[PDB]
Amino acid sequence: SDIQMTQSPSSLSASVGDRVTITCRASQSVSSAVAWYQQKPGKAPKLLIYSASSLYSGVPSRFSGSRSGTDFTLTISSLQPEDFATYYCQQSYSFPSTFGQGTKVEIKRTVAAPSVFIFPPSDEQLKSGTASVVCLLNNFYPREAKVQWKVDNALQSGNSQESVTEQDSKDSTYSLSSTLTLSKADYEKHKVYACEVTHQGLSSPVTKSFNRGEC
Amino acid sequence: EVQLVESGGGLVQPGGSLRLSCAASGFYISYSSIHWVRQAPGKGLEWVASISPYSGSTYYADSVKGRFTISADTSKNTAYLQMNSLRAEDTAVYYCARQGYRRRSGRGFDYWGQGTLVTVSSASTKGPSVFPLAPSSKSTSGGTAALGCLVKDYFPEPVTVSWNSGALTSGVHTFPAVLQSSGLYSLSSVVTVPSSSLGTQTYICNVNHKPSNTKVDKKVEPKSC
RNA sequence: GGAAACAGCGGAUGGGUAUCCCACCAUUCGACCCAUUGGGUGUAGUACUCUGGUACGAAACACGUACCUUUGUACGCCUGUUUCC
Repeated sequence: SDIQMTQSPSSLSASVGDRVTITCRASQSVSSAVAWYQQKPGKAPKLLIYSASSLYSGVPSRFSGSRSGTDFTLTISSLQPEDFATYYCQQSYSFPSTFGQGTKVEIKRTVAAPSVFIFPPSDEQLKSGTASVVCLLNNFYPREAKVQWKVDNALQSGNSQESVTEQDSKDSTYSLSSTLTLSKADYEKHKVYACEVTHQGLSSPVTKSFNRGEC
Repeated sequence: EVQLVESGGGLVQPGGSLRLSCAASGFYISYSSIHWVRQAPGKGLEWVASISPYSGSTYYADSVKGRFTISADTSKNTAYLQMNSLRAEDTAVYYCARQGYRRRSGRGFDYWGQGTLVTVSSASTKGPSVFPLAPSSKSTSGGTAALGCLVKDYFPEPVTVSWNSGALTSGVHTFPAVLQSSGLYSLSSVVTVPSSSLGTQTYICNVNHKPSNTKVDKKVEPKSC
């Protein structure tokens, strides 16, 4: 009745020039009625392969697809930099149609340490009554990074939020913002606001800070 | 040449109603199957509905059947998805898509619309406040410092941010929105610039929040001392 | 030989019939096909149907067309059996 399409891996970090193999297993026979799509962030998907193995017009010949029973694979024989994307399989053998859950492909590169900036809240937001302190981690690889907030040496937990950019188009790095949210009253109670970072590119943790009200 | 332009997305309360339309140009939908596919923020593609040519037969996903109705107006060369009794899990970017010709691309969806975001929520629309991320008031650390704008407490998504009306684009990072415990989003946009010329150069971040018809411009300066 | 009528898968056994075969029945006993309270099984023939498919038509279903298959009807053909002439 329903057909599931189990796609693996869910993510993959590969280098330029690597062969890439993405697989999709149909929970029962979907004959050859399988298509593959490429989606870049914020964009609509584009068709790559239709009928399990036919290359769609306009698509480079390094993309290919094949079928063996209920296993369908998308191969990129030599990963190119424009090939960073999420790939999806889809069965159109029966209604309802089913997509696979996607494989997100990202590009390896050399380790890059983050450059760190601390941001005190603006006087205008202080007028409203809340204080946002921001820590910027700029242009690092790999993605994994640690931010700890300290206030008068006292460790903060659960009053911060993080946001990570997608991998950059050229340098394949990420950036991260961490925002410390406190009421203005608690902001004026403490003196030292600091942001400390741990990353693979740093031999020792890095600290940017300020003293509340230093013009 | 072939295009699919969608419209009609927006914010709707649970239990509410919305009609999406998909205006085709460069082909006529009466010769093709039209599909709707959606993608929850940060999730995969999910097929929603399709309508077959010549018979008008309709198909729907398990979760939306009986609530959604797909149709095609061949006189207007436009397809529609009428969504009734919306729930929060229906929140998604909605695409219409063309199933290609049987002899040319099998059943692949060879053309896609740009997508329209449908947000299902009880929260009311709320415009953002924009606050500056002030440049380094201390000396130069690495030759350059960083500045930006914080865009806080808006609903629903999205906000778009540019700098100097788009003339300045190199080195900008606009972060994904974070949903605060208040139920409102916030995001930051930052840029890295040579600290040597902070006080002699105009930095305006251009914040656009279409769902509230809000546009804000913020000059960025280091403070008194 | 000529009509006209009826019929057409395989045993075995029995009965009669033949009295050898052959026919002719009964009974069971099989086999194969099919759309399995059943029905079909000389025919590599035709044409309509129906069953289920293949393909195409800008076409996953419906619709149209073509072909294939199945069912069943006629029709033609072969083989018999009977009655005649």
